[PDB]
Amino acid sequence: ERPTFYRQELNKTIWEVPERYQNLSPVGGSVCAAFDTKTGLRVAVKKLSRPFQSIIHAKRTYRELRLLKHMKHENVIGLLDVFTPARSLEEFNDVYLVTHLMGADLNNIVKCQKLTDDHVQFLIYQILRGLKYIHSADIIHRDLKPSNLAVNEDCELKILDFGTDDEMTGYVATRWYRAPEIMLNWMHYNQTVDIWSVGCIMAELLTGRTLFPGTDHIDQLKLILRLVGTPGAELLKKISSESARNYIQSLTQMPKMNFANVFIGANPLAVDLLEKMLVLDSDKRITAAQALAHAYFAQYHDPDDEPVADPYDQSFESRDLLIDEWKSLTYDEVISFVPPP
Ligand SMILES: Fc1ccc(Oc2ncc3c(NC4CCOCC4)n[nH]c3n2)c(F)c1
Repeated sequence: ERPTFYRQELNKTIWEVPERYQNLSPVGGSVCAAFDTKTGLRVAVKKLSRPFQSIIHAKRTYRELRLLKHMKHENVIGLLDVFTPARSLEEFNDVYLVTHLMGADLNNIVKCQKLTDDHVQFLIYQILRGLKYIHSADIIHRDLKPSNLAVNEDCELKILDFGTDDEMTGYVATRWYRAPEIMLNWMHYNQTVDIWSVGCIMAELLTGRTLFPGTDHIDQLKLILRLVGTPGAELLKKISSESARNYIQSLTQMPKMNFANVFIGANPLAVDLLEKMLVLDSDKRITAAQALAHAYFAQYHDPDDEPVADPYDQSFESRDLLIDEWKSLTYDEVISFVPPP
């Protein structure tokens, strides 16, 4: 049966939610912290803003719901609930998404300081465990950074936000964790972009400092190539962008630096893993599954406790539909939702 809904204005927006959700408080569509009286969980409730205003927006709403409904893993943000106050498809215009409330993000944890090697092991282990799962469903995060890695008091981690030009401009953390092939659109990229991001994050946990804090795209590329070396003939061929390939060749060649001299005092196993993650040629980067079996994670690794995902049908991604068609599909997904045990 349909629960009773009550109304409240919070972010100059009217939130209409089931009675079970109490003490709604803004934290950041708009997001509110709340207490789910049915489960006893502290939750985050996200109300999507104008979910069906255009074809692009309607498809994005469907995409986010499909992604969240699929993810069922300890280290990945999943759906506790999804609801609409609408009683029918014709009334349907708002979507609310509910997940676990996490206390902080990784930026709050690092706070300009070094973490202990054990803390780094545990945090990177969980990220990679979550990524193995996400990647196994043929999903790419594409935008991994400390701000979308949420953590509780016990350092337990979940991945958020998986799946404009102005905000990528300049001295900005929005670009610092991006693989060079996507920052400069070198080629058709794949899952390996996420491993680059993990490398950048891991380095920052170890040193307390941004690995590649570029002041712009070009400055960042220079910082990258100084560490990992300029591309060889092999990688150059794979840069399908003739323009990008042409620019790359104009740069003075540089050898790969010694990572042990860059990361002074770090666990030699951490240095080794960083060398395997921060490879310029994406074809040759370590995968999440391979990284989990690396000696650095010896105390956490368990091949029987690192699950993969059920098949994820994303044929909708190459489909062209009307607004009302994406809207109907979204409605079907809301109505059919089954809460976790
Ligand atoms: F179903 C969802 C999916 C993602 C959502 O977005 C979101 N945003 C944020 C959080 C959060 N905590 C953040 C962590 C970073 O600092 C601010 C609070 N815990 N859970 C969260 N979920 C959401 F609210 C509902």
